[PDB]
Amino acid sequence: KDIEISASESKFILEALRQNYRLDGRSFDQFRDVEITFGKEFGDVSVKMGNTKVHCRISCQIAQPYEDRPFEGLFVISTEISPMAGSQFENGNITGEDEVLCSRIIEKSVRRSGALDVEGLCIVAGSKCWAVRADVHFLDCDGGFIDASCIAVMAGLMHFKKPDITVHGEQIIVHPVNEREPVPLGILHIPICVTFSFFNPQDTEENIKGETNSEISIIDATLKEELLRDGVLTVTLNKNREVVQVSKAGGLPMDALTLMKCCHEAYSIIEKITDQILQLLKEDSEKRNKYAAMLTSEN
Amino acid sequence: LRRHAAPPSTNFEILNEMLNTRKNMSISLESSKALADSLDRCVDPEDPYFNTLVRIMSTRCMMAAQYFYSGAYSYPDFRHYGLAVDIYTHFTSPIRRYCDVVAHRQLAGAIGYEPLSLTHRDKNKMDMICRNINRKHRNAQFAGRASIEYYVGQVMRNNESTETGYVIKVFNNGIVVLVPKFGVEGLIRLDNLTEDPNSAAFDEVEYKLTFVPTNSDKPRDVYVFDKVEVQVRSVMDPITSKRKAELLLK
Repeated sequence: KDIEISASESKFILEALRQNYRLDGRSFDQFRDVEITFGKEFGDVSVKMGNTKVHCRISCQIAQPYEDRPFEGLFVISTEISPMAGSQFENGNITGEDEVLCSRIIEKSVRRSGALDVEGLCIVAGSKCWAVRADVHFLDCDGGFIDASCIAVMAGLMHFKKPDITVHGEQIIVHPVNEREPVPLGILHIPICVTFSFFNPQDTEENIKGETNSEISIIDATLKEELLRDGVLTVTLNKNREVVQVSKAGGLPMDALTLMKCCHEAYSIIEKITDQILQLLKEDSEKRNKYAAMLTSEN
Repeated sequence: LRRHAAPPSTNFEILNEMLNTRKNMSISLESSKALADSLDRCVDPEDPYFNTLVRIMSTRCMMAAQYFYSGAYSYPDFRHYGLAVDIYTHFTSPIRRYCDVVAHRQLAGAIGYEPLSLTHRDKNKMDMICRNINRKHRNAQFAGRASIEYYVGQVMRNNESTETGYVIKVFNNGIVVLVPKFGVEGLIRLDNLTEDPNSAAFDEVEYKLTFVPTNSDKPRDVYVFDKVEVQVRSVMDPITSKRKAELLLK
């Protein structure tokens, strides 16, 4: 199912960019306000960027590690799309170009990067371990799925707490949360994705052989801006001033110095976002403790 | 960071055994404060140094403090028993300790002065740094104590003097006395301890060693923690070439 875009809409949105205008009123370098809401259970997190709505759920269960890695636990990230985010998405389409890319960006940002301490997921070596699962649910699409998911996964992992397990011999003793408190996960670093969208205001000839560069780049594009772009760049960083991953899979040829500028611009955003996540986690912890005190008092 | 493990009960069971038997006292081991209070009241009125002797002896049964990185252990394991603090680190001596240097770089990144180097954010590299400085720390104190041992051994090289000694170990092959004046422990073998080694008896229950002195003929019972007069003397062993301090009690 296709999204029909008129010539008028194509010309208007592009011309607006030539006049430093974007429809939502943002700034070319302006990232959308990210809202993070935690549910009752640990690992339940809802991320909202403008109209974009994503929900992540962290879960874990006792499992056996692979033969190759007897000291490491299991960790998987699911990002199956559904027609709920729009009829443009086919139900279960996990092989489409954009889907596989998004799936690979998140994987290289969280899994491959070792954001989660999988070594601390091991209960007994080569026998029993924890299997952490991150399920991302794309509720409403207005662009920026990759950035929304990376925040949803990370906020969830940092908010999630696994039940205490004591092990004797073969036997496993899964302590319920009420009897003893659950244990948080180990996070080595906090990866954040920032996606750039590129627009060629002129023709291909002036992009390939043109002297002065004039390609437009905006941060965190909406759906309309996303459907009219000529190239995409997703750069992942952390507060430690290091690039976790960069992916410009083809698209509009872009100047190297411009791509470097984007990486430095993204670093200022990931700093604000990371601190934001941490603060919302503290307040959530203070909220749960204050209610625990008001529950014990009256009790 | 730097942690200090709580001492096992097995380490103090032998000390409390000698205390409850001879001096009729005990160390609580229930908590660090309990261990401190019971160690504090462990004092003999006839000899003020008795309390010091117990302290320097209960120090030998403490677990070795070690450096580590916060990702290697959980928060309750950050506990430092000897200081009773939830968390602790070395930071005040960069010049003579490399651990402080690491702490300095981490604090600089903590306040935002300068980004922390990648080498101090790698769990693998941090494990190598900790295991190294832990080994270098042990080698430092041992070399330091050995330096004291040599120079003190050279002071008593050609000198004999009746000093004050304290029995710290009682065995059937002899006794071990400590001289606080020189800070040197000595071993008195049964052959050089008394005459007629077949007449001497060792009671493990009371840690008592009864024997008849070479210059006497009266059965003397030597218990533990006793303040005894000891003649000091140094002699290099012709096999080990180590300056040992041969002690003869009186």
